[PDB]
This record gives sequence, C-alpha cells and structure tokens, in this order.
Amino acid sequence: SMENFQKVEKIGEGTYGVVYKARNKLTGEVVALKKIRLDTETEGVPSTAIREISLLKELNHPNIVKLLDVIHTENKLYLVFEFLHQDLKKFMDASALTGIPLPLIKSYLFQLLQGLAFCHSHRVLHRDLKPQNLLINTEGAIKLADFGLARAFGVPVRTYTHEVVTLWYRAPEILLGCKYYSTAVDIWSLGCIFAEMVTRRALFPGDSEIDQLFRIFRTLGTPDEVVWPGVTSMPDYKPSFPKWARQDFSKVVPPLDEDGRSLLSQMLHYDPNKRISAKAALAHPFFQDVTKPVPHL
Amino acid sequence: VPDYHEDIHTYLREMEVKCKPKVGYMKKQPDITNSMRAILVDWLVEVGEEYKLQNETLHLAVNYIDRFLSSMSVLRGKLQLVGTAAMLLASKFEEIYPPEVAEFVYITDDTYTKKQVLRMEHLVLKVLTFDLAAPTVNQFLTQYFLHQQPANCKVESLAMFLGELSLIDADPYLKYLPSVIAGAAFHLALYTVTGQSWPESLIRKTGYTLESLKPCLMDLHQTYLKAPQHAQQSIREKYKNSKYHGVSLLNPPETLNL
Ligand SMILES: c1ccc(Nc2nc(OCC3CCCCC3)c3[nH]cnc3n2)cc1
Repeated sequence: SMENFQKVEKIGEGTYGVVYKARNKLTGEVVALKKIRLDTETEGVPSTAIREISLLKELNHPNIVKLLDVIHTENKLYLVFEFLHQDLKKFMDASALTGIPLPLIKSYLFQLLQGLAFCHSHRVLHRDLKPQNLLINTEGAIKLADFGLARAFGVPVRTYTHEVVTLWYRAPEILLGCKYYSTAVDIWSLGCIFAEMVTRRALFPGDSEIDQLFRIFRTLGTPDEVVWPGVTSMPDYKPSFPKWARQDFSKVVPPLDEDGRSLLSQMLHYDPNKRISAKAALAHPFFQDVTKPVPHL
Repeated sequence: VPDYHEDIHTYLREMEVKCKPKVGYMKKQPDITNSMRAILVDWLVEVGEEYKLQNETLHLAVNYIDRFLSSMSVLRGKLQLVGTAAMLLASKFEEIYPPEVAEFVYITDDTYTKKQVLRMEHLVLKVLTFDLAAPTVNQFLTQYFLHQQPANCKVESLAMFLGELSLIDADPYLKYLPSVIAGAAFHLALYTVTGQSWPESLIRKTGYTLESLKPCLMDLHQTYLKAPQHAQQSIREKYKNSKYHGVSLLNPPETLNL
C-alpha cells in the first residue's frame, strides 16, 4: 500500500496532519507525504482534509502545489504531493545578509498572483497565505501551499468563518468584523508578503487584534468614511481609535520603485472593493520586465 | 466582487456537467424508488431546519446521494445511511460549525451506529473520489439574484423554495442541470411576484432563453401547482417562516404565458 514510498525525513506540521519527504521506490519521484491520522468514533475525516483534497484536485496550476494522489486507508489517510525544496520564510531568513534581488521578488510576486488568480477564478479562497505556506523549488518556481484553511466560495459570498488568516497577514475587513469577506483578503496577505520580500521583516507583526489594527493604521492611516465607506459602522470599529496620518509609501518600503510602490499600495487598499484583484495585478507596470531567475541554492 | 463572476459562472457551468448524476439510475435500483428518494430528501430538509444548516448544504448533500446511487446499488434499509453520511460530508464541507457525528447518529433514532455512519462517510468519499465541490442550484440562483431590478427579496425567496422543491422529486428533476433548474425557478419566482420575465442580461450571461427553459419551466410549474398535495411537505413548512418571507404562502400563477 504505502509499499512503494520510502519515508526520508519529516518536514513539518502545517494546518492539519504531518508532512514527510518521501521517495517513490519504483519511479524515483520525491513526494511530500501529508499523513492524516484517521480516528473512527471521533468525527471521522476532518473537514480540513475534505476541503483541501477536493479543492486541490480542481486547482491544477504551475503555482498551486500539486496533489498527486490520496491513499485512502481506514486508520490513515495519506495525501501525496509534488515535493518542494523549501518555504519562503525559510529562504528569506537565509538570504538576509544580501537579501532577495528585485528580479526574484517580482518573479515570485508574479508567480504567486498567477496561482492566486487561478484560485479566485475557480471560486476558492486560500485564507492563509504567509511565507511558510509558499514553497520554492530550485528552478525558480514559487507555489501556494497548505489549502487546509481554504474554502469554496459563492457569488455574492455569504459569511464564512471569522477565525481566519494568520494574524500578521490578516485583512482589516477581518479584524473589524465585516460579515462578508472575500478574495480581497488573499490579496492583502500578498501585499504584506510582497513588502516582506523587500524589507525582509513582516510589515505588521501585531501581538493581538488591536495591536494588528493599530500597526496597520500607523502605516496607512486610520481609515475613515472617505478612504473606506462603511468603516465607522463596522462591528469592531471604535470611535476612540487613535486617528493616525498615512505615512508616505516610499517610507513604508524604502527600496521600492514607483511601480512597486503603486502596486503594493493597490494590494493594501483598505476598501476591499478597491483592493486590486490578482488578475488585474498581473498587468501592472511593475512586471513589464518580469523574468524567472533561479535563486541561490 | 464581480472580478471573477464570468470566470466562476463559466467554471460552474463546466463542473455541473462533470458533477451531474446518471439520469436513469432509479430504473437500475433493485430496491429503492423515486418515492423512497423523495421521503429521504424530505427528511434531510427537516434535519436541515433542526441544526440550522445552510440551504446550500441540503443541496450538496442531495448531489452526493444522487451520484452515490448512480453507481452503488442500495437496499432500502440503508438509504437513510447513505443520506446521513452525505449530510455529514456536505456539512463538513460547507458549514462554519458542522453538527457533530453524535447528532447525525441521534437524529436517525439510533437506526444506525456511529461506526456505521463513519464507514459510510468514508465509502461516500471513495465512490465520489473526494470530489465534493459540486455546483448546485443555489449557486446558480444567487448569481441570477444579482440581476434583479431592484433586488426583490420575495423573488429571491420564492426562487429558493422552488429550486428546493426540485430536489425532492427525481422524476423529472434528475434530467435537468442545476443552471437550468435555477433558470426556471428564477423565472417562475419573478413572474409570480412581479410579473416580469427572465431578463435580457441573464440571456447574455447564460445563453438560456424562455425557449431553452420551457421544458423545465412546464415541469417546475406543475410542481408549483401540486405543492400543497405532494406527499412530501417539509419544504412548504419551512418556507412559511419569516426568514423566507413566508413565500410558500404566495399563490402560484394560474398560467405561464409561454
Ligand atoms: C521545507 C522543506 C521541504 C518542503 N517541501 C514541501 N513541504 C510541504 O508541506 C510543508 C509544510 C510543512 C509545515 C509548514 C508549512 C509547509 C509540501 N506540500 C506539497 N509539497 C510540499 N513540499 C517545504 C519546506
């Protein structure tokens, strides 16, 4: 059964289950094994494994990790995946003496927006982009991983779970309790991530919800009815918020050009309807010269 | 976020064809019948009300039962069991807070054990090969709802109720694709409540016209007329609540003018 794989070392624990690098004994492929412990007379197959498996087999794209197979036992459920070399967080931290060259940043941003448009386009919300979920290979590819918190969504959406997205990468619609959230939240995480590929440090590392909000507002300004119609009526919006001025974007990410600042700034629009969509962001002047350099490894 | 609306409508239309069930499966069911499937779907509406599940959930649950029975032969004492498992799966896929397995077991007045539920779930996951993201009538309705002038909440609600009656009866509704039942249902709602028709913009998005929808429209129209005598009535009961503007209380049009 699991006959043909040779487990080689564990990689880690993501949103549910455990991941090991393995080898196909017969063919030689290196796979990532996601082992989900079944447990009958509990709840059975978790919904995190039912969403991921069914959504990932619809998502086949160069920048969405590929789920190659599902070995379905009665005790264990294994998800078989295309294996990748490292995560962005792990690379970022390794390139922190001489950073990530711009070309590699752009290319990764370009490659993530492509995978992210493909998800949105097939009614899927990832809901948990962060560098740990973004895997890179030794060819320059970067891919969205860990669809454990993802979800099929409807047009107009409905209220989905609120407990969503890692704190630092979480959108202002989510932090203030908007009953409807969408695709604009994935873009917001890519906005933070883009800023981090550049400055090599998280943009809004809050320690709590309120911390998160205020860090966002110290950078982009406290939102008002002008910049974001409806904000002051939001569930967790408070009249007492400190009213902060918007810092000029060149100081938010000093090394970025004008195209890059324009693009990061469309990714971080407060108002979810004005946030640039992933599709549109692909034609931004930031990418005129996008290429695909192969990172140091 | 009409950024991806033509993209999602377009994908949904391709997956309704692949996620669709065999139209003739009940002729090959040695022991269950349309009426036996009619009783089960009714029950499931009711379970839906009971745990307060989304209507979408009742609609996926049904889609699973039809695709499971499209190829698995089932004795009539097991039909509910297929129906509870599909219902835990659909809940586990769409709901913020899925009812727990206890609750699935409890509402079968311990007709089945927990272990049986949980082995069927598993068995529904392999007949279906884990493809749970099927398009449903409700996904097509909500997209059609964006085209009213202005939104008419009786209209939405009555469309919901009719698309939902289409679930109960395998003959004629298994011959029709979700996009098409929602078509008929959105037309039947608008007409009854406002007098208006399938608008020009939905023709443009869907490619469906009154000529495409008639076959479904005639059928859905007799279902609307007989609703009060149908042996199954939990959809009628449910649509009496305030929550769907008591639209099961509106009078179906006398004729359709097609
Ligand atoms: C370093 C070395 C190796 C990897 N490789 C790798 N890992 C996966 O899950 C890795 C998980 C582990 C826990 C944190 C989030 C990511 C994969 N899923 C499909 N392919 C995968 N490849 C990745 C990083």
